[PDB]
Amino acid sequence: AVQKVVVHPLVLLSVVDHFNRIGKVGNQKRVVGVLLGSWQKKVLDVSNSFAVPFDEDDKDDSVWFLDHDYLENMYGMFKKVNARERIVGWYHTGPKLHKNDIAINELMKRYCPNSVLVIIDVKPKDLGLPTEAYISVEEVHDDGTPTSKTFEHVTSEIGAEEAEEVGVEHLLRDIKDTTVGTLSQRITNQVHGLKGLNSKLLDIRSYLEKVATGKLPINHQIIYQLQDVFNLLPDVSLQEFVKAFYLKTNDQMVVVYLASLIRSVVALHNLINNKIANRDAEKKEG
Amino acid sequence: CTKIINADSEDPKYIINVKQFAKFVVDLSDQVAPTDIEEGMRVGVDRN
Amino acid sequence: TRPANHRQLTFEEIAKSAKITVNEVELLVMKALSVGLVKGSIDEVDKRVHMTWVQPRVLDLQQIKGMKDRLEFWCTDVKSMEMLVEHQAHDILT
Amino acid sequence: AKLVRDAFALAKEKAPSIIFIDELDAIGTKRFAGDREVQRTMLELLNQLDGFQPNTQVKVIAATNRVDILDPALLRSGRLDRKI
Amino acid sequence: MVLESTMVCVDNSEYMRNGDFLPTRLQAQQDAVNIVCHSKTRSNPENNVGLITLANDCEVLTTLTPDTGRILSKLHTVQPKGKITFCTGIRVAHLALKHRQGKNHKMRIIAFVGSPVEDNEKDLVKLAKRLKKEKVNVDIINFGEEEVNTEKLTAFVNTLNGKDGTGSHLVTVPPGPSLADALISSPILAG
Amino acid sequence: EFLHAQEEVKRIQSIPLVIGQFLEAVDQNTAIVGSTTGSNYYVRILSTIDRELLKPNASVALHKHSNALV
Amino acid sequence: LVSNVIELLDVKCAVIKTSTRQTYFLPVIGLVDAEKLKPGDLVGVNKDSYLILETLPTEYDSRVKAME
Amino acid sequence: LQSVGQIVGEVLKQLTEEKFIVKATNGPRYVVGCRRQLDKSKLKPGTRVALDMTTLTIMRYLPRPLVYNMSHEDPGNVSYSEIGGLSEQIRELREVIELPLTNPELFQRVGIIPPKGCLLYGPPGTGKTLLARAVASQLDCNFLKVVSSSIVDKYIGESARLIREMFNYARDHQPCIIFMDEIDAIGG
Amino acid sequence: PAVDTAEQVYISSLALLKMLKHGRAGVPMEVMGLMLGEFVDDYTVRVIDVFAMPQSGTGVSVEAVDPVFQAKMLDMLKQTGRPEMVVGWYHSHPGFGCWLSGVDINTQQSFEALSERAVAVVVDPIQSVKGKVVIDAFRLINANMMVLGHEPRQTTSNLGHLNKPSIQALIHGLNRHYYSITINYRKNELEQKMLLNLHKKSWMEGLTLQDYSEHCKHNESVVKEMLELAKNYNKAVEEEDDPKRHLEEHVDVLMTSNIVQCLAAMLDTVVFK
Ligand SMILES: Nc1ncnc2c1ncn2[C@@H]1O[C@H](COP(=O)(O)OP(=O)(O)O)[C@@H](O)[C@H]1O
Ligand SMILES: [Zn+2]
Repeated sequence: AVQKVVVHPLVLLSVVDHFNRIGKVGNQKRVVGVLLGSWQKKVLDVSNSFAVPFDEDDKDDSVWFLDHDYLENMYGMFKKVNARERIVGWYHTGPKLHKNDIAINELMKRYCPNSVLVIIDVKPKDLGLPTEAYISVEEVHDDGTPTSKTFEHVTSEIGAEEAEEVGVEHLLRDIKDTTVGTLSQRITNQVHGLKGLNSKLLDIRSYLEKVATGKLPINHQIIYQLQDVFNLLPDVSLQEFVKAFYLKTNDQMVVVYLASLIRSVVALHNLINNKIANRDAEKKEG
Repeated sequence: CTKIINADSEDPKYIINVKQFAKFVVDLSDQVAPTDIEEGMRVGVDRN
Repeated sequence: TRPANHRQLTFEEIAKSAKITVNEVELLVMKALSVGLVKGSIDEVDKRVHMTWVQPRVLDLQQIKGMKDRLEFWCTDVKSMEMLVEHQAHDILT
Repeated sequence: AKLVRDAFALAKEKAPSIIFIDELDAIGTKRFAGDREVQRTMLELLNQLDGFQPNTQVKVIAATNRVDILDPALLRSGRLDRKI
Repeated sequence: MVLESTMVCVDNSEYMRNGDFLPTRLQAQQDAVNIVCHSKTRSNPENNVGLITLANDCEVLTTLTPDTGRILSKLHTVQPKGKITFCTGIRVAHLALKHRQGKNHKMRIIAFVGSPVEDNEKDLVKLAKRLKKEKVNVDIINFGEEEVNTEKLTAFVNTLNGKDGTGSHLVTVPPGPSLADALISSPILAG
Repeated sequence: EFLHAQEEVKRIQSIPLVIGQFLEAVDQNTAIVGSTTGSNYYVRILSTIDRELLKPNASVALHKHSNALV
Repeated sequence: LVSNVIELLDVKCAVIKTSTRQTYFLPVIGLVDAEKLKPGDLVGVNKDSYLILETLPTEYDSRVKAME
Repeated sequence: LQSVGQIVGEVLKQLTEEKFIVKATNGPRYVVGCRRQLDKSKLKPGTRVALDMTTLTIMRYLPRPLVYNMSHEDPGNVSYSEIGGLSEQIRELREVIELPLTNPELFQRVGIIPPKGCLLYGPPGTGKTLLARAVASQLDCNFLKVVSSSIVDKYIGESARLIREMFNYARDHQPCIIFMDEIDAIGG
Repeated sequence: PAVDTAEQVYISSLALLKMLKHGRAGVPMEVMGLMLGEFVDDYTVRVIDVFAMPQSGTGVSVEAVDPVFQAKMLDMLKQTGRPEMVVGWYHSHPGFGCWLSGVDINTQQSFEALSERAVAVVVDPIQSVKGKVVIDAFRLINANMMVLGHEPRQTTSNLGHLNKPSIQALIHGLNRHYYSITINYRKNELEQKMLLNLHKKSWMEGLTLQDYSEHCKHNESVVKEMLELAKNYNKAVEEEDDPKRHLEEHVDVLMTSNIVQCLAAMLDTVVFK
């Protein structure tokens, strides 16, 4: 297993360019490329990637072609340029994985036993996390269920290398928000958090509706981890919690009041100084 | 020229000592002949 | 079966349900907590066992329907507060 | 120190080598910023003396007009010991 | 001398695990691909050949490369423990052929049918009609245990090219001790 | 833009930095500092550093590229 | 750039003292064999990457050679 | 080939949880930061580290002539059998030294600081250091006989740096068991 | 005719990131690579993509432009669907500044031999410090035109807004041999947002609460500083007939911290019940 997959900005920019390059003329679904990177104790660092010519057929969901020799000699070239980059997975721009992806993941496993495929939804721009890292697992499913391939999910995040960091910061240079935050951006962060929580709850509710209506089978497991979500509610309005909450709210409110008083006194002093200055100028004019 | 390496008398290599800068393993330019550059004498080297 | 707000359990209900003496419920909940299926606490002056859960279970169609209704209520509350926050903080938002 | 090490290495390369160190008062002066470099040279020489031990064919003779100036660490036991 | 791309389709199903031909069908088919690719490439050194397997999968172990050595390389250690899926084999063969590097090479498909084909008649006839509409030539040759002179296969090759076409052959092999000499007399010399 | 400029000002005094010896103040936002490289440089001073901490002997940290006291 | 290997540590890695009187570390030793190396060896390394390119035979200074 | 060497540096002082002061072996000192996956506990004032040559970040730490080139004078394998005709002297050395080595707790039992100055005065060349090496090998304790350098204290050339070398080089780094050279110089 | 000062190079975001990453990776050694794209017109140089090439011992020079690697990568990228033509070459000058040396001059005329409008791009990786990308584009002017009373490039417009160049280029003879080309990075809206995804905080960060035991200590500290500042402000105002700015900054910090923490607390209390 893999604890994490940190994706550099270079690979997402490269997959964006690859999808734009292919779909500009070849209107097609997911475009497949290979993701290189460096390992760690357990966390993968995806650093560079390339595109492999791939074709697919919507019929039989198995008529596809991802080149073998192309992958091999792109890696030859990349290793010659930089030998630290190892094949660590592959990517496709399709928002959803296809029935076909199992074969491509096995083909990648032939090049890397712990191969992890990263879905990068280039077309949509949304709440966040445009990368989803998935790993193939194989087990008897413990609790006596028929076995299948399945793609276990591994968490992903977007990190950056110093050169990539300065590159991207200079690349934006027009919408980058202040890192200090300030009240407006903290409030917008809070609103964004509320929106994200609402979206996640809506997705979970849709999944639960699908399960209840029978359109999806009851997982019988992990669903009770969602039940664990339901149990973890803090249960506010408890007397001790209410008293502590009021105590800390007043502790913050007194500091807010002191700062507001400080600011008001400073503003009054500034206004007195300005009135004195303008009267001094008016009387000195004569 | 501190020493003549003489790997195979075809790619001989030459260890030189740049006063106090460093010491290096270089080859002669095509202008001069290997027999004209004996061990121990002082020679001019390009800066690159 | 507790309504998740009054999670505290009285002694008499345990004694009458498991048909065991009121001096054995204490040791029974102790054993359950020790095994790793309960993460609550035990009181004695009121003898109300505080309850918290880390041991989930299997669901059912009716239970799933009810709990997704609860989740719908939760998401409706979240949406209502988000709407209130964006409406009140429109100018500061930027 | 590099000169001392290279001279001792050249003595090693030839099997029957005799090193002759004349005027040991120069580098064998007792320690007390050229003193630092002189100490480096003398300690490299001392290490070279401490190097060979299996009655190797390399043997060293030191000549000096002054013994008071000479560092007593040079005499020692595993170093120049035959005070002729 | 004709520019063409050869997209061979070999078999490694379990039905190749009985000594009907030679020591076993594996080496028979290996030498068969050897000689057919030899004929194609000494006929024209500017051509290129590749191989797809068909046992329960369809791998592209060798793409369309002029150097026959890679095809000979991946023809080895084929480990015949699979099942033939002819419906997707020819489809993936054409889908790899459309990746042709040269735009002047002509179509040519060779598939190694050693196992009976479990395909709908309508499916194979529509595959042949699609090949007609895409102008792809396919030659099917049969080995081992097989319903001799398959009606489905003969209809497939008949409607592969009708009304005085080039005549993509449906070649059958005589059971027992027999090499591809019959497979090179008629099919290899003229397609 | 002012917040961005302050962020850049903070980014100026970022790792790595070169230790030197503050030789002598010359005027406001200007001084002479003896770097550990072995050379003395006439450099500028960021307004952020208080002018009272610059003792004629206290060590200072300078920008690697421009050698300016940061 | 000729240098003297001060020591070789495991983690297959070597510490290099260049003739420019500069001491660097090398996680990998380069194009020579670590087994065929020992402290005090003279090795020609790259001038920029400071990676050992070749091993060099023992060299004697001109004064040392004239010392004989 | 793609690898690039790293400068060797010494950590003078720990500035913050992420800032260090490191001086190159033959270069200036820079304020740098640790790479990431390193133990800041290992990065103490006095440790040898490997700065990256471009960002100067501490990539890794390294284990650490000099004046101590004449300090050591290890006892060797000299044992009791080599020394002859010092039975009473050997017993005196045991009764004086073995208790501080073997049983330091008896001094706490009685409640007194261990005896430090034991003078084995006598003609040189009679086996004084031989006796010391013999008892050292009996307890297998590292006998660090003083060879002045890195242990000179009274030598009036330097006052406190020599004190620092005396203390730190022995006892702290090397466990115990000391001696002194110029055996009659400072005693007189 | 003569080129125009209005000519500019359009570097895609991916191309710029690739060049900066390669320059940092090859440090301290100098790297080089081709610059795929299309000239499109006279006044534009669209650098769609750049791919690195293996490093050779000769450094950035013509012998390090191995045609086997270049040709294979070009035809095979065009096989993937990237049929661009070489428009120039990028190379790294760590700690040197954006300028062309003599060897770069030889490489640039070798590049102009097959493509007249080739561009030599210089990047300083170490100097490309956070918030500052030191990148420049050059094209050689032969001595024949500029000696013969001819301006190296006509300024048909006001696009010569390019500020006074770094004096390092002046010492290294910028205008004597290679006219610099003004730069203009081309950024799409998709790549802009999906580069924004780098530092974007997660939704759980907005609703999270700072450590309450830490918030109290921060409040104590800043309020005590405000007390010292109030003493200084009283002394300054009384002795009048910079405590004010420091006091205002401390007030801003305190108010934003406490207000944000309180509002997060209320949102969490309502949302999770
Ligand atoms: N009891 C003994 N048995 C064997 N050899 C001895 C004995 N005493 C002295 N020696 C010899 O005499 C020398 C003693 O020198 P030592 O007393 O250590 O001088 P110093 O104490 O001034 O260093 C040694 O070389 C040793 O071989
Ligand atoms: Zn250059």
